[PDB]
Amino acid sequence: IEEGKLVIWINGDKGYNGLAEVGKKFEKDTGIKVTVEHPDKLEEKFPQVAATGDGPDIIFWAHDRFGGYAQSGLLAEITPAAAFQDKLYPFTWDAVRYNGKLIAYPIAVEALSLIYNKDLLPNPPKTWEEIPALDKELKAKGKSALMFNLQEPYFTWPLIAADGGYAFKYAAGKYDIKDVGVDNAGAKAGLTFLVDLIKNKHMNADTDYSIAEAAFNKGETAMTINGPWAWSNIDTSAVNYGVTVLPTFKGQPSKPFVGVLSAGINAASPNKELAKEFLENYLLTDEGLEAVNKDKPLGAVALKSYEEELAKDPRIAATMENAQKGEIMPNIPQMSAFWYAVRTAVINAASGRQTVDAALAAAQTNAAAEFMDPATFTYQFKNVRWAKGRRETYLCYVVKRSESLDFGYLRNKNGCHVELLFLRYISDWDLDPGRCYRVTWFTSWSPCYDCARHVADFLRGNPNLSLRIFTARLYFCKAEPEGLRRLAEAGVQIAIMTYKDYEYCWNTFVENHERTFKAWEGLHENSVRLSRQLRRILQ
Ligand SMILES: [Zn+2]
Repeated sequence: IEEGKLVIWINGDKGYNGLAEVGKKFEKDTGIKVTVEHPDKLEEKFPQVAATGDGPDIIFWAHDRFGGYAQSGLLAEITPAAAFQDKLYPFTWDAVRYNGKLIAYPIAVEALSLIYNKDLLPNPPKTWEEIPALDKELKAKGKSALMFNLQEPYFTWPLIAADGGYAFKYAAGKYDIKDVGVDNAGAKAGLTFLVDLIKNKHMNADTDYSIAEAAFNKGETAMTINGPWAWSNIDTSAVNYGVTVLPTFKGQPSKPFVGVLSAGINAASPNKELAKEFLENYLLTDEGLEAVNKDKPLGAVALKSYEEELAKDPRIAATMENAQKGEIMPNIPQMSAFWYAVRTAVINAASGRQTVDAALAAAQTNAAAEFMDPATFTYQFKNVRWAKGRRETYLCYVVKRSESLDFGYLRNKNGCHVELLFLRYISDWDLDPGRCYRVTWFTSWSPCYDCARHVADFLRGNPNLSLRIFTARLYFCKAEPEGLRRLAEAGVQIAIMTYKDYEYCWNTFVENHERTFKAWEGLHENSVRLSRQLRRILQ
């Protein structure tokens, strides 16, 4: 990493040459030259390169991604003048706020919008309730009213959320993972409305992005719900269209997910102050943002002054309108669990393979935080002698891919050893045999021969899956060691919980009320002791 010299990383699809011209104006007036680069998979590269105290001085990406960057401590905290804060829209500053502090500068704004055909529809509907009524009109001319990407949440969510559905309630500079508004009466209202639209075949419920794009661009469908990314195509489709506010369900506006292109400063950078000078006084100006926008469109922007001028275009104005009506994309990691838990729910509510409340309750509880009790964890996970006394096995689980997540814990119910429960839990959970998943366990006791047997069978039956098990203690009552040898030859990686593992569990699956991990006496000794026994068993 250089000094007296800025290096900036922006994605290839966003207009870099304009930013480089801005960087040239900076160099001209300053003498500090800046290099604008657009490398490949930079959202991946940067997290690696930054950890070594390297990489660019500034990083441009969607604000959602910057959460994991902030958690890894790769982004410097910024404290810009309350007078400068005002230059931009207040809601854009909440997108760059992680754990009650600012890690980035807001730049641009993306959000969904209602795209309608000006010929077929001179006057688009202001409500979702008009859509069936208007659908049956155009149905008579061999046309459809509305078609969009029904298969995926990002697109379907705005209708769901309009009556007060939400992902995680934003407390104040913070989301709590414990609370989720997925199964709320309003989400049920919006979702049921969607289900009614697909029941009457106002739209097929098989629809995807490509089908809806083909439909609208060839003049078949009057309205589609989509983003600036898709504007250029429709421009070259020769279709006369307009972009406007999403329709209002139950009188309340629909809530897309606002994305926010943001510039963030690498915490490893010595040039932090240089970066701030450049971003504030050069980039975030009418002049700088205009020069950037010329190279490639930014859509709506955070800077009020330039955003009034860009608002002279009603499309961009509509984007911004829907953004302010919408809700900031949460940057927290449990969002991984949100998507995957919603994605599959709406589909099952769409086909009708389950009911609305069933799908939404399933999704509600799947993407939501249940954290243990501290004393329960402390009592159940102790690896000592005389711990043969404790009765019911506990199991903390993480479902990985690393890509996506789901966390939780299970205990012995009526019958049903926890391993069998877990198998039942994940089995209900569909899976793509094309894709690969990585499951990690943390258990009180080991598995039992039966539990062992079944799990090994399950692993053989699902060769896409890979399992690793961290266990505090080994259970018996000849039998169980073999059972563990099956699991061995089955390709399961079995290990005993070391201190680092206890720390991990303590900071992951347990509600500690922000208390550190206190090692109880004889932890390491028993750990290596059980390790000797385990290594003796497996070999
Ligand atoms: Zn068992």
